[PDB]
Amino acid sequence: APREAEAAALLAATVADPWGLVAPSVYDTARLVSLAPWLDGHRERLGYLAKEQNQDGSWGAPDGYGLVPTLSAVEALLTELARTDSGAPHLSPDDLAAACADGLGALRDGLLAGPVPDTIGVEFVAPSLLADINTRLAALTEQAPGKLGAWSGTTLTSPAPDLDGALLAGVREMTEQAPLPEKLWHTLEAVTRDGTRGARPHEGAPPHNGSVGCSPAATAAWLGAAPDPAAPGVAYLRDVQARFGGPVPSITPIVYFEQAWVLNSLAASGLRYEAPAALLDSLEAGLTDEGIAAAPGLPSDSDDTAAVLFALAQHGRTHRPDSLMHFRRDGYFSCFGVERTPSTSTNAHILEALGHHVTVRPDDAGRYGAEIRMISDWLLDNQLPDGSWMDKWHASPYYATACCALALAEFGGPSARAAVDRAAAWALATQRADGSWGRWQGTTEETAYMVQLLMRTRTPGSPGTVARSAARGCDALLAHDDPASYPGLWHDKDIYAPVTVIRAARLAALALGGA
Repeated sequence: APREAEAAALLAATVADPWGLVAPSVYDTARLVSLAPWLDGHRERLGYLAKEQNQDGSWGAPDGYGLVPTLSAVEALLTELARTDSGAPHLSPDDLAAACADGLGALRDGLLAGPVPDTIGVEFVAPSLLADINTRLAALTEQAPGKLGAWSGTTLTSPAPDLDGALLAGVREMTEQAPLPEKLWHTLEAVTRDGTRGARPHEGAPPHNGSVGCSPAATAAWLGAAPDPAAPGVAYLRDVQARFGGPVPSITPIVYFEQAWVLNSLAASGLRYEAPAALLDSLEAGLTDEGIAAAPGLPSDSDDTAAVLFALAQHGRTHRPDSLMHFRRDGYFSCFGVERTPSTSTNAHILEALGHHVTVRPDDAGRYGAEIRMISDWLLDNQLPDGSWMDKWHASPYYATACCALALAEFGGPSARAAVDRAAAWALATQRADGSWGRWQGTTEETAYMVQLLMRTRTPGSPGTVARSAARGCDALLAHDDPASYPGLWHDKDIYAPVTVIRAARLAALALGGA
């Protein structure tokens, strides 16, 4: 019961947060510096950019995850250096120029030619920023501060197909005559620095009226260079930056995503608690015949829809999951209506919503029974030779593997048990020496996923290694927990950290581990 109290405190904190919690990252913080110098916290955002720069000149994570945020930071710094000051600077033109030049070096020396991860909207965001950087470079003179003058007239290029710019040009031309698709409102700033393009600010429920695609950057682009100070979008930008003292996340709010993920983690934990009615009411109000999004102001998607249906049904509010049928395709389910790459985690979550439904409403077993077993087919067929899965929405194989193995363990039937064991084997094989797991380092989030996987799929027949591994995982979680520094691993513009989501995952792990 110490963790019962923790569960109740987590639920209460979630109720009291109608935004959800996403930590700031470099991408949108830089976008606001470039697009919204009028906004409070501008100097703080410049400070954040200076502080967050890596010693190799880049910003962000390894393996090419530095490309988008470095582009954003460099463009913002060039834009700032070319303008008059918003207020008395704490960082001199020389300080900013040093950061900028080192960012240019990192772009030229490896990032532009390196891997390009499939972050969201990268085919728009990356060429957009590269073109603005080149424009700024052409305008530099040799009297630019520091070594930045030496960069005057440089043209940066990239061999990467995603940086080509042809698709961006097409969408820019199209949006002179037709509205930007709803799913791209989140990336409006790539299309235009100042314009609307048929994107519509959220109107209706607080707390984010005026936001465009739940993106601070897109909202800045929509409002333009000199917005009306009474505009709702201005209040959204003010609120978001104030929450963190200047820096901003790339997606906010995430309320429905957070509510469902928190509730599903707690349901999995085995802890006793009462779900506050306010969470279940929020989710029900948001759910429609077309499903639900991560938050109001975004288009519906099947991952969020499936998670929300599962969360509601596990807490006594069962709804027929018919909204998921819109996303049925040949052999699997899509996440959005139109997509190039399927999501493994989405199909896992759909398997849970459907499987759980037919369990709790046995009369509907014929309605979804087939879909359940074909998603089973597909998840099994998409497991990698080493026992892991990967997913389009997340940088970590620990997320994807936990999602798929846990869905298959509970709803895949005995044909799927071999795959689950291969996933647990992969978990044992990938554990770090200190008991943690993670892609680039041991993390709370990734460790939590593996502890859950191992505990929830344990059988009487499981070797002793399973319990000891999960125990060492729990030891790692107990040894260090710093939510303020949880790394961002979820794909958006760069990669973001849904902090409360991670805290809920940690709680579930520790409860299941008996820590």
